[PDB]
Amino acid sequence: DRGVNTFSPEGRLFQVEYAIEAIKLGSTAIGIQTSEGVCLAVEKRITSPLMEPSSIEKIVEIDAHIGCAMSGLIADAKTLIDKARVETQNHWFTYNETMTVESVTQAVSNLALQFGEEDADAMSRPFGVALLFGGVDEKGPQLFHMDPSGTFVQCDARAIGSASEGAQSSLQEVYHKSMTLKEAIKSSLIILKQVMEEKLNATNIELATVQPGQNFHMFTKEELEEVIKD
Amino acid sequence: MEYLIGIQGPDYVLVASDRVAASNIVQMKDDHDKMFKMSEKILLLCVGEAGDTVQFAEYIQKNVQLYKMRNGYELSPTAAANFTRRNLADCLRSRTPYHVNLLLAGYDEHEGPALYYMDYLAALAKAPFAAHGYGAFLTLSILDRYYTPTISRERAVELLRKCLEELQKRFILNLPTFSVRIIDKNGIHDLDNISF
Amino acid sequence: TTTLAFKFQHGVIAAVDSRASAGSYISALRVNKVIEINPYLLGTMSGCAADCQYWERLLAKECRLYYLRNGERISVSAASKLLSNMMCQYRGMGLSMGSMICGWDKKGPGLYYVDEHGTRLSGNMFSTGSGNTYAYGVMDSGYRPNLSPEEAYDLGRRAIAYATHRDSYSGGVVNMYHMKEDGWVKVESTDVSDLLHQYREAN
Amino acid sequence: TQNPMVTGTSVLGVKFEGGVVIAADMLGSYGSLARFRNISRIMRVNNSTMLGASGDYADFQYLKQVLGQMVIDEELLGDGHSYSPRAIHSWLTRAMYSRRSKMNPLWNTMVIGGYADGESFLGYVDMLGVAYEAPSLATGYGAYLAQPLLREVLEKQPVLSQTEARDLVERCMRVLYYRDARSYNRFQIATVTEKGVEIEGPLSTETNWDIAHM
Amino acid sequence: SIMSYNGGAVMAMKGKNCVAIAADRRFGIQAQMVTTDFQKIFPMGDRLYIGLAGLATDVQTVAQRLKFRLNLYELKEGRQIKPYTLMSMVANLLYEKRFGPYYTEPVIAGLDPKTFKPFICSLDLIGCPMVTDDFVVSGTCAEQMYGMCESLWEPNMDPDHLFETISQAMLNAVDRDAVSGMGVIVHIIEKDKITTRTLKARMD
Amino acid sequence: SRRYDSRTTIFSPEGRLYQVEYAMEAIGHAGTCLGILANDGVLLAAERRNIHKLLDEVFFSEKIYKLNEDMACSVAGITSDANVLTNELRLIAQRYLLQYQEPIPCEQLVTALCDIKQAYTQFGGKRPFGVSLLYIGWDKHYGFQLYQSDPSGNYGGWKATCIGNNSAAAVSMLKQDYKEGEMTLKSALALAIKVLNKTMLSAEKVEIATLTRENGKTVIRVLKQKEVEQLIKKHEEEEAK
Amino acid sequence: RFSPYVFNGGTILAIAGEDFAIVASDTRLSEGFSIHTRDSPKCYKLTDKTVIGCSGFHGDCLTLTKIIEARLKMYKHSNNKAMTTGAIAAMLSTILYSRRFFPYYVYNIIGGLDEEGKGAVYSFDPVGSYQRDSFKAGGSASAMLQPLLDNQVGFKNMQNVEHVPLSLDRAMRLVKDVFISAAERDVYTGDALRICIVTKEGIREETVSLRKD
Amino acid sequence: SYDRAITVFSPDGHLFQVEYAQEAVKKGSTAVGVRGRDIVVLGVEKAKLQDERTVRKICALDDNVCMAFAGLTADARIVINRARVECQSHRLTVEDPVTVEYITRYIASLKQRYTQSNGRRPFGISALIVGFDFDGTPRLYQTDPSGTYHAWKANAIGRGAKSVREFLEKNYTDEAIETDDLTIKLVIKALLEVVKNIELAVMRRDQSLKILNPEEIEKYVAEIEKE
Amino acid sequence: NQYDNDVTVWSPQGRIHQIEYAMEAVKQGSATVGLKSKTHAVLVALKRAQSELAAHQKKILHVDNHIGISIAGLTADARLLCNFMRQECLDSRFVFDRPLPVSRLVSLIGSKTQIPTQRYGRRPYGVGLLIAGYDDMGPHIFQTCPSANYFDCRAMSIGARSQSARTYLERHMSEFMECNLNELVKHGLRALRETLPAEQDLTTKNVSIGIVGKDLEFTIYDDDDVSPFLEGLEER
Ligand SMILES: *[B]([O])([O])[C]([C]C1=[C][C]=[C]C([C][C])=[C]1)[N]C(=O)[C]([C]C1=[C][C]=[C][C]=[C]1)[N]C(=O)C1=N[C]=[C]N=[C]1
Repeated sequence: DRGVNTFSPEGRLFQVEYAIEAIKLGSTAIGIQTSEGVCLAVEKRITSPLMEPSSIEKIVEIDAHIGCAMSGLIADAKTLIDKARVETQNHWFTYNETMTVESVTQAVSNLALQFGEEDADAMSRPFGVALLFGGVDEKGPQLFHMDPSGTFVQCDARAIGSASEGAQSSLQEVYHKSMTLKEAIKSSLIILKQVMEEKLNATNIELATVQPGQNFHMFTKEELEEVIKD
Repeated sequence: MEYLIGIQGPDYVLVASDRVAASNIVQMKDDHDKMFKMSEKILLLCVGEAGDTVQFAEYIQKNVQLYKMRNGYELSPTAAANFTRRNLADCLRSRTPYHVNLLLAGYDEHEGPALYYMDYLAALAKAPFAAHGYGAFLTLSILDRYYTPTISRERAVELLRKCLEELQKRFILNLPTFSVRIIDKNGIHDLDNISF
Repeated sequence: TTTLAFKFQHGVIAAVDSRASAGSYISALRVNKVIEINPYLLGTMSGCAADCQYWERLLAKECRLYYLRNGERISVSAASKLLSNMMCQYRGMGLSMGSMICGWDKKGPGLYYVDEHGTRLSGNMFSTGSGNTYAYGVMDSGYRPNLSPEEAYDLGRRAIAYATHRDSYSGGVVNMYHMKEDGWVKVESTDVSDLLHQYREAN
Repeated sequence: TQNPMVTGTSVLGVKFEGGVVIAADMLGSYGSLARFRNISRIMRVNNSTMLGASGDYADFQYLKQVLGQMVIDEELLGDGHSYSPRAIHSWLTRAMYSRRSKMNPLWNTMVIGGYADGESFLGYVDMLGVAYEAPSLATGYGAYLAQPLLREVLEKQPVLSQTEARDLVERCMRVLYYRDARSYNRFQIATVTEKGVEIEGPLSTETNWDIAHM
Repeated sequence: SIMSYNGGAVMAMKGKNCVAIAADRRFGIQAQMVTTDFQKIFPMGDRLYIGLAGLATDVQTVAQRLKFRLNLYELKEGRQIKPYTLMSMVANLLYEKRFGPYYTEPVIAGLDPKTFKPFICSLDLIGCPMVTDDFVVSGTCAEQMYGMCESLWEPNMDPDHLFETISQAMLNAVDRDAVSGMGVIVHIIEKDKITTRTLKARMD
Repeated sequence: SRRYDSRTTIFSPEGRLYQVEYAMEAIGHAGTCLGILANDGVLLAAERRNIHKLLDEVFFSEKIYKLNEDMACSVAGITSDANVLTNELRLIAQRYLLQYQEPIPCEQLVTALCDIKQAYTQFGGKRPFGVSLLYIGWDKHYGFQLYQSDPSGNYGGWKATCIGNNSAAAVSMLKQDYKEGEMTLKSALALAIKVLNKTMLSAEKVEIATLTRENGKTVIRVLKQKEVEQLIKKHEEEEAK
Repeated sequence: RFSPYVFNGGTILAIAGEDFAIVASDTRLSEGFSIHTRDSPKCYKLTDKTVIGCSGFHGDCLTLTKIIEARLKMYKHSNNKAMTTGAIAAMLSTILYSRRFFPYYVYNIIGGLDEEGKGAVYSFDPVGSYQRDSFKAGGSASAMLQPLLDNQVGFKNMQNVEHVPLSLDRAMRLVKDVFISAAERDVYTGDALRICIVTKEGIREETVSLRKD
Repeated sequence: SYDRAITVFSPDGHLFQVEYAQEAVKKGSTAVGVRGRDIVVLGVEKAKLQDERTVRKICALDDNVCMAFAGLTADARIVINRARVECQSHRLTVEDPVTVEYITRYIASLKQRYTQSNGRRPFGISALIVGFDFDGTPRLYQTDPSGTYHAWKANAIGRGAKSVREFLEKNYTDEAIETDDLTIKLVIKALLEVVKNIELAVMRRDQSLKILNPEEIEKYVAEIEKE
Repeated sequence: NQYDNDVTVWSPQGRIHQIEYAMEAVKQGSATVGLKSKTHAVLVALKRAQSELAAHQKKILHVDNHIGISIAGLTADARLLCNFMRQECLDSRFVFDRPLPVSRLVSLIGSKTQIPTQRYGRRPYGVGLLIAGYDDMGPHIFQTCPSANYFDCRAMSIGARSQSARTYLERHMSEFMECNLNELVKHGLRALRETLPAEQDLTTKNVSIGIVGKDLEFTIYDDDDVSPFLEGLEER
């Protein structure tokens, strides 16, 4: 055995390397940042008709102007989502204002290499999750990616999960910086339909759009049906 | 300042409490309930300092409820009175003592009706009848005079009315209405409020 | 201070005074003594100004955090119970705060009186502050559960107005809110001496 | 220290053209008793700064220990950086305020004199963390007797020579010896210039008692 | 005084081959009487009893915390406790609270496991053991009790003589104490039996 | 440090807790110990392993422990581990009594110790307690009761059960001769000896105890060697006939 | 018994205008009947659009000032932007209430620009209650200047009067005249008036003189 | 204190201690939960010398919510008791009875924490949490050693969960939901596919948790053979 | 084999393999260059993009008004070290009301990062920094590593292909002290571009600059703010 804080001969912590591999097992999710707002879409990956599709919440609201897409170990993500919601409200309390998308992404990111055995108070291992933070602030619509290494970057378009390689390839061929939010939603749905084993439907996937003056919105089944129609 | 009364019969316990929630010189509420059901056959009537009372009574309630969930059966009025005492007496020498004066009424399937008196100091006494507050000074002697251990519930209700009528005639505090309840083999029964 | 709130046929009326004082000096002629926690939940303030502002802003933060966690608004009973538990933790610390948690939830209109002692009362009529007795007198006299929204606005307006007249620690303006089924509406922010002068000139 | 034991009276200070001069009697009093008539109440902090202290002597000695070590600590590095008089004044303000906030004050009122980069420095710090800079300072009873004489001269002539400043301080010590019932005719004059800190002592001001024959 | 908030009195007396323990039955707060049947003497063994006067919460608390330690002791030891050893158990329990004590002054009355030698003692509120060969008193009427005991007590009293003596010393003492009374209970502890009696006492 | 760690609180590839399973093996090597519930009482019958001629026999028992006024227990496993657990059982029973001023109901005392045993399987990095217990008792809720708990912190109520050596054979033997609801302390004591005879018979090699209700008070009594001898010869006679 | 507080006096005042905010103070520092220094201005620059006036116990003034200074740097590092006037006000309330049981004996008046470029004034009590104001006075002569601000700047008690909003020139003249009256009647106010003007262009400082006694 | 990382990532991205905890769930007795309109039912499969009362796997958490489990029984007791405490601690803090989602989210959070904190191994249990909310809405949730949770129309956990899930997927119809006795019959029929070997309890909206007696169970078992 | 696992284990060669493995993190981060003149300290770094759609990661961060840094390695450890530096700087201005002398800050980093190299279950920092500062001793360029050792530098380069950049800094070393700001920054850009592939050049998207000196507080130039400096580059 070796410690959770052991470096590989290449300069990377073995536990962080393996946590990234866990994300390759999670549901595929896409985010697209547009001048008119950020779009978030995720496959639920339902395994039984008996399972309530509403009980799978892979797109969450952090605050009115920020949303989050997750992949990997769904239970590890629930802890970081709560840490993000608490953060925004402690900032609202102290400073009477909203946080930037980057500030929230950075706050969640600080908890990444906060794991260990000896000399600790007390996480044993990293979080096996990847997050996409899509929201709007004074800098306009912003979309951020974060992985178990605590590395966060700003993205025009990003895909995470099992079919990350393929979905990003498709995103690259269709993304333009001037693309409308209507075209952003369509591309994400077409790319999501392509990568999933099961057929796409209004009760099979989740879609959320954050636009200035409209706030964070989670698309209804009736809204998802109208989008899938086109 | 508040009023609690209990009269225990051969097979029941009758209890009453004022309905005033007061602050300073104003009567903020006329319909305030001071009894807390702990079990199906146990009531905790609690009087005292501003916050202390709801805080203490509800902590005991939730723990008596946790016992029911944990074990499948409820605490007896005796075990519930002694558990109330252990917590109050344990806070006595602590930074946060509770200024609560309470009465615990209840009916046990094996031991029958029981009425307990507890000091704010957490002295526990089993009494055939009891009263808390300044009103107890004007009514304990009425109860001494007419109370008998074979007192029927209909007769105890009449004896209770005489104690409450005495508070209207001589008590300087305006205690207009009172909550009335009987605990028996079939549980807690809400009776009509004694009003003036 | 003089805060008042009363349930009636058309919802809950909540009116506050606007005076802050330091001894006999008036530190602020107009201060907002109502925290708008959300479109359906308000809080009135009386007592120590810092305690009122900080503690009610802490309830608001916890209410907002509840909505993010559950996707539903907090109930009036949970928000009032939350505030009294905060007060309870600081028992004997010298906090001074009198508030009424007014709102509308799955169980209709809600009005609770919460105190620095941890008092938590549900009721259909309360009044807090150094001028509460004057407000109770006027309010009690003209209150009927079947009051028009405009008739209730006069009862709440006059109750605060007469309390600023007799209570030296009350004055400024009346800030009045009407709690309806689909949220509150700030009715008015009216100068109390202008009201008192209007009532004097009507004699 | 909630109750001081051996205390020092006024500490004087005035900046001149090219440095600062600070003065203090060498007395430690136990109430009215002149118990120690030959203790130094002035300290050379480093080459640019000097501190004089009023109030409790055991607390002054403690600060002299803490400061003295900080200087030694710095000098081991030898990195071309040293505490300016202003930095010692800033540290000492934080030190007094911190102890005051724990309800355990260091019972002192001090005067810090300095000379760094051609600039004269004179700063006051008391047991509560009240700090400020001034062209002249006088602690204790000196704020009532000596500060009016320092300010009177500095009103006529704001820039004083090292000699004028020195004679003004000797005139102030003579007044303090006559009027302060907790003073002694034994004192020190410390001066900080381009050359560095120079503490002189024991000094005494000549007294005139011809008014006895009036 | 804290000890006078509840009132009450407790007493123990030696006999030739028997021991007696008595207490009043009032439970009252200040000048108001609450109940007339408050228990102040608790069995600790077959022939061993402890009586507690003072603050009613601490009378109940000390008796309960003492019964906890006693039960554990008899389980580990496999024997009923000796009277002297119970005194040392109470002294240690009370002394643990030396700088914030329980407001109770115990009195112990029992018979040595040699099924004979009577034992009486008392402890102050901070657990100072005091064994006597005659009587021990504790209460708001300790001055009255000492007067009655000093005058009435005789050395080798028969159980019947012991009963009349401890009964008369309790009744006459608590009849001069405003906050003691409402009846008297007496236990006569012999090798063969325990006799418990409630006396016909004043009710004011 | 990581090198020397035994990893006592971790799952094996099939979802097994190996230290817990190895603790049970220890109990199989301990002396046979059986419990039988009856209508008029409940009993404990255990094999004595301290059976040497030069032993003093100072205590009233070897494996039987009084816990409460209404409860007793017997052990099978590491005796020093069993001393810890029985002492803790006595403290839990007194903490309940101090608080409620009523004796702890039987099942509650068993669950409380089982929560300590379970904690040794989930955290701390310590080995578990190598003991299984058989508890006998009386309470105002379920009357005469018989429990069993193993090193895992798992427990159960029984009408007859066995732990220790040849436990399996004794449970199959008790399964055949146990007449649910029609059992009395007299017939159950006959069954206790009948079982121990096959799973092992001097009164020096056996140790019996009974829990009964006399005058509204519980009576716990370890039977004398002569009493046990009379019970063994009453069975020795029936076996020959 | 040792008292951790002392009253060092001084007056602060702020006015919020259409496109400006003035924060002003005297330069006197005292204790008892003594003057510590005559050059102790109570204005502290926090950002290029936020100034603060602090008055009361000087030990607490110096400390709360260094804490505010440190917290802004911390916020800039964390958010890669300067704190707005509103965020500094909201934060100061939490810092002041962090000492609810051992207060900072400081009267604070923040003055600067809001996110629309308009004048913003936030006034506080030692324990952290605050509000946005059109104008406010604090410190030793607070009660002398506040009624005149209410009258001349708020137009109170004046019927048939044209409500002309104050200009920077007119407000500067009023600050200079109120500190002259404060220095005439309040023993703790004097020596000089330090005025901070906040506009889109930044901060300017002006120093007019007051009575030396 | 024992600060050893027990649950860590394996090179292929697995949390081996959680998968071993799932293997322990798979070995437990079969627990089935079917959500209806007016009643939510829970059923568990079942020695002759053992006391049935002391080995029940359906537990009342509060008055408005209850749960069933599969896996390590001693582990389950610790979770069931920590949930019972949290139900009352929630009534003390907001004076509002716990929603069936709240306590499920609570149990799930507790479970997740044991997969990410030092010195502890995960809980070797899965749970089926049923109950009616304050607005009378019927709920059925499911937790697992990893900490994940979801709602279900019907679900099964333990020894033979795959075959009972396959039966419930093909047999959960609106017709079976229609009668309250038809919802009860679905649970018994689903358990009969694996199995005095059934334990059955029902929670009808405002009424208490009713644990059906063996004769009452046999009343429904007789009609199953007839149909 | 066995001497790889923990930082407390010395190999039979008198080496600590965990420290050496942590240094491999620095060599794998993208190139950064720091250099100084008589009045200024410059940080020039290459920003990698994780895809065309993703942005170029922030390689240069603010520490105080007189100190700025450029990172190479574990970005989470770089944030940890940045906040320690920012805080140590805050403490010095709070206590002394003067900037923390740059060499003193660097000693605290060496003292702080050595602690986990000698404690079981602990690991070194997987971050290497280039520190740009200005104080009473003029401008400074410092280098810190996952081994708690630190260096006072005239110029320096850490990261992927940093050997190529080091060679340019050594050859042009003599010109740096008398350099003006435009020329000193251009020297930094040329060393940075030597690491870059033959097919790749500098860009107003992948270039990041940080400048601190005699009159300038630490300032970070990133995209169009970087353009004036790149407008002087002329070859290879
Ligand atoms: B009221 O008189 O109770 C009023 C309540 C108040 C004041 C300001 C702000 C709010 C909510 C944001 C509420 N309280 C005061 O006027 C108190 C004095 C008081 C207290 C109790 C009874 C009568 C009067 N004043 C202050 O707390 C205060 N005054 C000046 C500066 N800071 C605080």
